[PDB]
Amino acid sequence: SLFELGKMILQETGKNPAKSYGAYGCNCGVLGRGKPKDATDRCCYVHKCCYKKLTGCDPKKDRYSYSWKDKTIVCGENNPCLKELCECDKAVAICLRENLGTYNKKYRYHLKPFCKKADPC
Amino acid sequence: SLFELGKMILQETGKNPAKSYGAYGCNCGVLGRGKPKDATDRCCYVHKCCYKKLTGCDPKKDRYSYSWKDKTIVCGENNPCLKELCECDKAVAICLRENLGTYNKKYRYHLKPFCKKADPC
Ligand SMILES: [Li+]
Repeated sequence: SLFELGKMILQETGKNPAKSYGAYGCNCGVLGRGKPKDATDRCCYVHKCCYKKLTGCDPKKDRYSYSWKDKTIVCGENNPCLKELCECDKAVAICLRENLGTYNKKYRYHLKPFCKKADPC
Repeated sequence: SLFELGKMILQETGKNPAKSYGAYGCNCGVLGRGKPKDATDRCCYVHKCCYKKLTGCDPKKDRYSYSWKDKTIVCGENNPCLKELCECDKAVAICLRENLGTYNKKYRYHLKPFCKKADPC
């Protein structure tokens, strides 16, 4: 769910997930996908595609378990859809952290700017 | 769309929407709902619950017409969804203005992963 996602983002990146990734480039946020603007944006693209692959479980609503043991995210067994959901979110948290070096606040928006069409997932 | 909403917030509250409310508390902005921190946040909770009742239009993307007449938001859509959407937005802008008295600037970029579970709408 958004809950786990937001938390994982904060645990990995150390950044306020809404503030840093709630409206960033073409893919981080709640405005679907678009041609990634940079590596961080690109994490969000893969994440949104990760979500498309899920079957049945609700990526926004459905809670799942993960542990943060040794400051690494391990997705709990869950059921397959929830485990995969979790893996999607873990992936994007990790990728965002990984790409903090090129994170660029100029891609943050209030209203979403220009985004060419993303490739189909 | 976020454009009309933000315009309304500005008109009602006289504050930059993105800054003041774009990430406020547990409900204003991107992390879905959490338990409202305060009255401002609870406006945003109600707003999100309002958006849930909308059939067949998109709050994030869909433009709609409204007028600001004698400093009053007046929704002007023929389209039943866009009219209802407009009303959700008007309602939050008015609410935000109404609770400017308790606006807690420390919630402005509240860390949403701290939020407790929201009650259902
Ligand atoms: Li009114």
